[PDB]
Amino acid sequence: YKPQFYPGETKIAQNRRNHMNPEVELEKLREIPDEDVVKIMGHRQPGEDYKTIHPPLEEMDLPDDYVRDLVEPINGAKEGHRIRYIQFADSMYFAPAQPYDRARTYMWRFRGVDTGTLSGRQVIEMRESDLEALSKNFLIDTAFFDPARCGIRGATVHGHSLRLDENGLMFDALQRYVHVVYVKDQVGRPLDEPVDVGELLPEEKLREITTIYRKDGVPMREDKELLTIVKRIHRARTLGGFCPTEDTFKQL
Amino acid sequence: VKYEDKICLYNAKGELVEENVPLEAISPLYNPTIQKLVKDIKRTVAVNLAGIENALKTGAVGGKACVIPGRTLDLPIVENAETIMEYVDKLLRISPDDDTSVKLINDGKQMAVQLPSKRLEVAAEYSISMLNTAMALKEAIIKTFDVDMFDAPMVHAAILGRYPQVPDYMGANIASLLGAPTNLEGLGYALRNIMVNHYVATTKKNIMNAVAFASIMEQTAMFEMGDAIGSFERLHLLGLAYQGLNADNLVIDLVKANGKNGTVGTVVASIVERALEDGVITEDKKMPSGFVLYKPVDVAKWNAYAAAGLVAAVIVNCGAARAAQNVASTILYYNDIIEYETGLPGVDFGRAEGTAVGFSFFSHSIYGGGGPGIFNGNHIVTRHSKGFAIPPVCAAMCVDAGTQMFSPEKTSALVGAVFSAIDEFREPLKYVIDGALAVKDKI
Amino acid sequence: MAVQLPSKRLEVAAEYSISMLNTAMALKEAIIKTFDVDMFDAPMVHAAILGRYPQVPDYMGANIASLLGAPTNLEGLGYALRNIMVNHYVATTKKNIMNAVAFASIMEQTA
Amino acid sequence: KKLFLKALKEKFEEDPKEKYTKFYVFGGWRQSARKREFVEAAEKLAEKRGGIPFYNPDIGVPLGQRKLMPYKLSGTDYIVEGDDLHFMNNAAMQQFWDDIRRTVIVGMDTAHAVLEKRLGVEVTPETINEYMETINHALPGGAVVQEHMVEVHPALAWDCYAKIFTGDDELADEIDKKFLIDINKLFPEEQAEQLKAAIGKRTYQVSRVPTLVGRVCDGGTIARWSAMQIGMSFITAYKLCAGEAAIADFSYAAKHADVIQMGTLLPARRARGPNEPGGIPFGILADVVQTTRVSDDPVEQSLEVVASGAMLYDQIWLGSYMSGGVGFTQYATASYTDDILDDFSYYGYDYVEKKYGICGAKPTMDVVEDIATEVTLYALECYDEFPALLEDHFGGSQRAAVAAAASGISVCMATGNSNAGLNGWYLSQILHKEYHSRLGFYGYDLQDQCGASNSLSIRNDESSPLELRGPNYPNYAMNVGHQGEYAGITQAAHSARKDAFALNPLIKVAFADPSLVFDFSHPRKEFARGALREFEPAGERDPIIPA
Amino acid sequence: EKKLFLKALKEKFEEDPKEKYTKFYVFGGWRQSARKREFVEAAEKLAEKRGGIPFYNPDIGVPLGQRKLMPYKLSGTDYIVEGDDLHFMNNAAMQQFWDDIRRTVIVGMDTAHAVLEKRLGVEVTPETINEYMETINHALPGGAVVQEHMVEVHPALAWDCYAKIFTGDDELADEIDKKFLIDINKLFPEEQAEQLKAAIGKRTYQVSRVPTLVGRVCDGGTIARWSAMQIGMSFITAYKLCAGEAAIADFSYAAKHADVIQMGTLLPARRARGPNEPGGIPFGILADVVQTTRVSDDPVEQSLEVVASGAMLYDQIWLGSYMSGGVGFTQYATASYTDDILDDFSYYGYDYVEKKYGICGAKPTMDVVEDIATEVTLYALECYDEFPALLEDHFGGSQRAAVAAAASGISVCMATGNSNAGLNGWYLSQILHKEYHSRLGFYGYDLQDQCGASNSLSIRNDESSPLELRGPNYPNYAMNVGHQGEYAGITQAAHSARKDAFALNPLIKVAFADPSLVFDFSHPRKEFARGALREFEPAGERDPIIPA
Ligand code: F43
Ligand SMILES: C[C@@H](OP(=O)(O)O)[C@H](NC(=O)CCCCCCS)C(=O)O
Ligand SMILES: O=S(=O)(O)CCS
Ligand SMILES: O=S(=O)(O)CCS
Ligand SMILES: [K+]
Repeated sequence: YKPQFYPGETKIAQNRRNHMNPEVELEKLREIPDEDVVKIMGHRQPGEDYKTIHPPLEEMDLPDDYVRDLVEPINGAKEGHRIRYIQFADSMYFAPAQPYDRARTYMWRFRGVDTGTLSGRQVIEMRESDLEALSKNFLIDTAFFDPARCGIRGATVHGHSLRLDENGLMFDALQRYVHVVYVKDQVGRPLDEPVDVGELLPEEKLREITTIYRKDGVPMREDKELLTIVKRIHRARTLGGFCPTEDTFKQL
Repeated sequence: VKYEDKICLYNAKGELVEENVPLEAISPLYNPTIQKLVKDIKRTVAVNLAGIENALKTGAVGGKACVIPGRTLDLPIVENAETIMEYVDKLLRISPDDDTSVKLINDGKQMAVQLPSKRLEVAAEYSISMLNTAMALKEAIIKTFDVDMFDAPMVHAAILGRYPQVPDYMGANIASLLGAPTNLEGLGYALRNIMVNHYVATTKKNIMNAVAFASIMEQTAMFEMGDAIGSFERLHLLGLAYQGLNADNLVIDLVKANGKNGTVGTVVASIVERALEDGVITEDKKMPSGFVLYKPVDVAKWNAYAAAGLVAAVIVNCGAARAAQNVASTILYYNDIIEYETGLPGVDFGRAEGTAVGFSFFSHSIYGGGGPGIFNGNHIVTRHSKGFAIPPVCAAMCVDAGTQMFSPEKTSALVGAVFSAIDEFREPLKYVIDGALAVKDKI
Repeated sequence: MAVQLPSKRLEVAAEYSISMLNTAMALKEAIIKTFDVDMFDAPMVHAAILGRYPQVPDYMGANIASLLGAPTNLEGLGYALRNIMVNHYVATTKKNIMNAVAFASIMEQTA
Repeated sequence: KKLFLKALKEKFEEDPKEKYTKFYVFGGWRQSARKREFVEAAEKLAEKRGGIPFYNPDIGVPLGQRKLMPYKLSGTDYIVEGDDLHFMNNAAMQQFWDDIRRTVIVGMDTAHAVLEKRLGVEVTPETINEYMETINHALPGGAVVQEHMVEVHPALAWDCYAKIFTGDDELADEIDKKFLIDINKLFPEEQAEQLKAAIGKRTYQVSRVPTLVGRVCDGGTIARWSAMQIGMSFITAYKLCAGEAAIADFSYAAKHADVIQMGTLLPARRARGPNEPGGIPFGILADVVQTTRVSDDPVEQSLEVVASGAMLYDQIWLGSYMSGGVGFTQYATASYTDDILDDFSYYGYDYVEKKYGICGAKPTMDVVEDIATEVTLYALECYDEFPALLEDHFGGSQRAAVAAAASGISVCMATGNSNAGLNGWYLSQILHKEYHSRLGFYGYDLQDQCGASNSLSIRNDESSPLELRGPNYPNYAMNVGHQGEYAGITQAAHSARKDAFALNPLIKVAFADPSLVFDFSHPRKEFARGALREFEPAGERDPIIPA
Repeated sequence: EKKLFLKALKEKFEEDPKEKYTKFYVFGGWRQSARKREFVEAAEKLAEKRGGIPFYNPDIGVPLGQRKLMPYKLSGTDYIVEGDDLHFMNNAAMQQFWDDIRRTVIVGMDTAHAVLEKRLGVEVTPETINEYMETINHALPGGAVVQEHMVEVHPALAWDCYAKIFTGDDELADEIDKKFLIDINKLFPEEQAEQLKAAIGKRTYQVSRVPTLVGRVCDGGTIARWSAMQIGMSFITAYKLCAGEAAIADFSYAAKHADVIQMGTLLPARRARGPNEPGGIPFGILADVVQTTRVSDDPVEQSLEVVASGAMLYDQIWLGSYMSGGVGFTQYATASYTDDILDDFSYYGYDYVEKKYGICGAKPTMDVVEDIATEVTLYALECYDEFPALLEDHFGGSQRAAVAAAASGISVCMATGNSNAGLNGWYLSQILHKEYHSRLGFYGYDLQDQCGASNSLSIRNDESSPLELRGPNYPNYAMNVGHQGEYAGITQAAHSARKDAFALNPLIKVAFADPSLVFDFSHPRKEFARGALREFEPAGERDPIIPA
């Protein structure tokens, strides 16, 4: 069986499919060193050891559970590292990544994921050790993030639905980002060592990579396939809730 | 035999037990061990003799930080646990052959009281077990230690807490798996008021046993609630068999296939492939861009397959991270992916997803809830899914290495110690299979 | 109508409210299937049988009744068999003094 | 021209289509007149509270990084500050709730039957007027039978009174204009005929207990306070024994058998007595709002109910009773400010009038799917054409609530079925989620994902016509941006049918009373009056406290 | 010896208290009272505002003032107020007494600090505590801390709102600013402060007082929720954690369920109410709300001050409004804390106990209970017989039975130190009083008194409970007046005799010692006098948002 990932005729739906597809590996549009990443995250200073919440599994006296031992734990769970996060506020103005898009992508590509979707923020909580690795290898490196349209923020996430500034950057009540360069960590504490994230992509360039429907971009009403699927799911849920019989499901 | 449906019975180890088993052999209306589980849950009470003794000695009665000075009683209760056990049995027993059982646990510091079934046969609700045990204990302690009339109310306060002032058990030293009938969210919700941590503690963190236990209780409650009446019966029966009792080894095979390097998405792909293979689902229409819209052949069996895949996805994802906090996100996006992968409705027609949305919110915010293990079928946040969201949550707490603050070690020490001792409670799947094979031809 | 659930359903039930719930469900399905009631009209069938449930944790404007009140209106633990109105005892016994006394005493003492 | 344009005018200095603006140049919190009053008042009060710290904008988030928006209440020319729409700072909003909470309806026929059948005392209009003159003395706290009784200060209970209403016109004419809520004088002829046809030849008493009572105590006190005084007035106005067998029947009738309460009791987890916001079903709240008898505009009626609903359920109920703190003011304002929901509901109404006609189509999946999709698409394209409008409704929850409200209202305008509109709402939510790849907050769609399944379900704890649903309906018990709009959809089903009431005609008649402090005919305009501090509420202790 | 009620009786009546004769129907009816005149005048002034709708009229029903209308002198004070000013609706101090209790909530901070260090890894230091305490005093009255474009509550409506901290660990107390701390050592005497810290232990608790306006607009069930949200918000800001993650849910569970201390518990369906309602408050907790214990060494004064607070809360606010409404039960309560009558009876009993058994001198026995309860009851009923004027003051049989039995019960507790012994004494007093005058209270005053003796020392599930754990929800006590308040008094009397710091909960005792509270819980009667004379300023008034 080869997965379909997502329905839709438009390029927007196709970009969502490409994001969800683990075989598709998007281009490294930027290069940010790992040490700078760890500083932006602000959970530990580069060179500081990994804090452990529980002892390694290898040293735990767990009873026999055939099913449990069928699941190979991730690297961060093996050493018993702390559960930390990374949160993104994506602009509604042609940002390459979107909240539900991110969540669906993470659940398709990565193991041991705890992600949270909200209108103004998208959190991803994982084992610190593997989280820094995935943040650097995917979230930072891939075409998924834009320094101007995707702002990294842990708190005061307001700005996703706000107009752009004089420069064309998204709003930040804590001005974490000001070449696109971050001056502060995601929490708000200013960094002693600022970080250069690279260039920003123009609006005209972001249209072909964005995963959002907009009138000025690609209206959703143009994608009648996706609309038919949504209407189908809604009907299936309604009919199922009324009577879970094959006779009623003929009214689909 | 109302249904043609047949199931292959596989155990916790993945070994085949029996083939061609009627679906109704797992129904709470036919299965003898499910009947035994309900009956035993209703009649069993966990007693903390150590707690009663400490409460009487210090005068710390009637809830958190409450202490009555000058009303202290130094009684060697734990030391005389033997005589107290015998007294409690003598007071509760009807005939010398009934199921009346009083057992000492952890050097007499704790006790396991089981009322004779006949007392419950003449009782409208389950709270009788808590009341009769409390009374049996008071009379046992007062008569053994010749407690004075003016001191005796402290014995009551040490056992039942701030009752009758509080319509609940507040600062009590006796516990049940079931909450008070007054804290019910709806009618027939009684069997849903079992904390996730209680299920995990009782099953001794065994994934398959915890899933089985939670599923049995949740589905039996669906029958009590009237949600398994008529056309809905076959949906919940298939739900119980495939999701909770590992029908056709579906759950295990999905875990086996995606345990190595699989993700939530890979499990979704695995279950869709198996569903299409077994003719449970088919292709409705090929759409532009090559996306195939799918339609269900058997709506009830599709939901059962999807439910089994949900448990498997939780085992895989939460097992990969060894953190129970992932469950809320897993349940959500497992269902969210499966709907936009096939165009078919998710587990419980979106209810399982909806429950997970609220679960994620109330396990990551300031408004309420708490840790995964603190929830139950009777909680306002996790009551929405009709027995399909709580069993996967149990699997996550089984997996957890110790990320949680409110772990079963903190919340369910007493209950855990008492109920894990009973064979049917600790290993439900095993006895449920034997029970299915006991009534197999009788149905 | 006088509906009596099979004892076995109660044997796998924690409380008595199952009888009220199962009968209500059995009635809805019976009426809807017999009269081929439309999907958008069916909620009125529920409202006609169970009343303002689940908004109200009690039976408010329901057309099905039991001798026992809801478990949520209990004054104390184990009070379920005491929630039988005096008038219900008298009506059932057809105003027979000895039978009403016997019935009330049996229920009160079992409680 | 779009309806929110004339409202976005005073809000933004730039063209609503502008995707760019300047930030971090407003002087922070100092840009607002209310915040200045707040800081200044926190400096003045610093002495009286001791050295204990109080309100300080330097703590936490520096407010005013963006242009802090005022709010123009929909349908009105009133432009108020954001902080003045918070229920704690708005006296009109508090009095709206206080008036509902202190209301209780008691059936008088049963009590008159006790007098005639059991006691043998004849009930005549003369005795009714004497009873009604006695109750208006006892209800605010006046003695009638016992010697050496203390009394409540009348200057604290001026808002308290007891009126009478009846469906029997032959009984109405024999009662003083002072004591009677005239259905004919207050309602249009057709609506009054529909109400009297629903009520029938039954006499009801509406008792309004003093605001101070519900303030000191709770909602569960109201039906009890009314019952005692009703009992007392019958002893006095009928010269009865001051405590006999028939008196107990008056108590049972007034407290259980013939009582009509605003809200019912709630389960243990959110334990509350009757007359609390949680116990009020959507149908009853839609019948509290009196816009139906002052306007022939169906959209206005529905949206006025949305205003009352979102403020009661999200601000007072979910924002305080169930949560507390800063609350959910902005979550509710989005539904009754800047004529945004007005524009979307009017577009939907004009779409319905063209393709189906009002009450023109029988509820079917195809009808629901067509209307709910069209209204949602328009709504989300309005946020796309106007970056300024999207800036106003910054929170995804506010947008989803408004888009789905208009979608649901429109389906109700075409079908006249509350559950059809409810199903439309759920489709709007699912569509909105796939449009912008976002919906509301962390757990905004619990009820929306369970929605479609439970909208037309028949299961015991899933089924219910939307009129009988409320803040205690399982899926609706926790989250914001739903409850208020559901009351709006409930009103929309009956507004399309030109119905007088939605669920209870006694509520519609009881709140038509001009003797009430709050004006239930124009809730939005009244919230504007409360925000501008030109509203005078009741329950103030000025007659008993130093100046 | 000299009687105590004479100073109030001679100041009330023109005749000799021993004279059984007087003239009637010559006082001009209601016209004799200054307050009734103000009522009839304010009803005339407001007749315009209501429309044509009738209002307060003394011509309706009973012509009041046929009898000599008595004023009331609050016990232990030289304040002589009008009868109508002791009604809770007309008394601001009484409303603020209840408002202060209702808006109180205690949260254990140790569990939350454990979440920070063990799960999150963030170290908890006194520096972070003081910062948290600075943040909570901004968030609790309704101030924004993490979100942009937030509205705010007007500070002039929430000046009474604050959050203090208290601890049994003196190492932690010294590291906190005096502004944020309720000092146990500075507020309580040496012995009492040592007994409290010994009971509390090395545990840190937060006392949050939500604005009065909240409990007024909403209900008591709001308080623990309001506190919990802002506590959760302050840990996010003062520790700079993610604004919504897994560990936050643990803070919510601890603040709302695991470490919360509420004034009152929830109630059953028939009298359905959330927590923090008067019905859910046990007698022991209310006895610990009253702070007279730490300002006086007089055991009788302590007990009677608790009787005053109890009778006012349970009979006037709770049974008189919440459970009934209307004119209420003002005089049913006044009888317990006016004209030093209960004072005289309790002092006589105290002097009888001291000279026979000695305070805490006798172990509770049937013979002891029977002797003391009989003696105090006999004295009490002979005082009503020797003084027709005193009998005229306590005209209602219920008032007399409540006072006589209260003093009887208090005295048994003075000798035994056992709440249940005093409770048994109370019921014997009721049975004796019934056979003395061939009358007791109202139609159904003795439901709990006839069930009394049997349930006082019972061990059955819904009959047993030490009096400290009994309350307005105890089956027999759920309906009737002239019991609940006096029971709180008997509960205090058992611990007053033992010189105990607290009765049931030491956290309540520490929480209400706070001088930042509007109402003064050290002298409740004197404060009721201030409220009756309209000298009391309460909180929760909407003047800053109301036109002048
Ligand atoms: C700390 C939380 C986590 C939580 O449990 N609730 C919070 C905060 C809480 C606080 C803010 C208190 C303060 O500022 O001191 C209050 C006012 C409730 C209270 N405690 O009184 C609230 N949110 Ni929140 N909250 C809001 C909202 C939102 C929107 C904001 C999106 C944006 O881009 O600004 C997002 C959810 C989303 O992404 O969909 C949100 C989440 C969050 N909300 C994140 C903060 C995110 C951040 O760092 O800024 N709220 C809204 O969606 C609009 C209404 C607004 C509410 C205030 C009102 O209605 O008056 C407030 C509702
Ligand atoms: C879940 C439950 O909280 P608990 O888990 O029981 O602490 C419940 N909260 C709510 O429903 C809060 C509703 C208001 C705040 C959320 C608005 S989305 C309550 O307080 O009774
Ligand atoms: O961020 S959360 O979605 O949990 C709360 C929104 S107010
Ligand atoms: O007369 S009754 O005893 O019924 C009422 C006393 S207030
Ligand atoms: K109130």
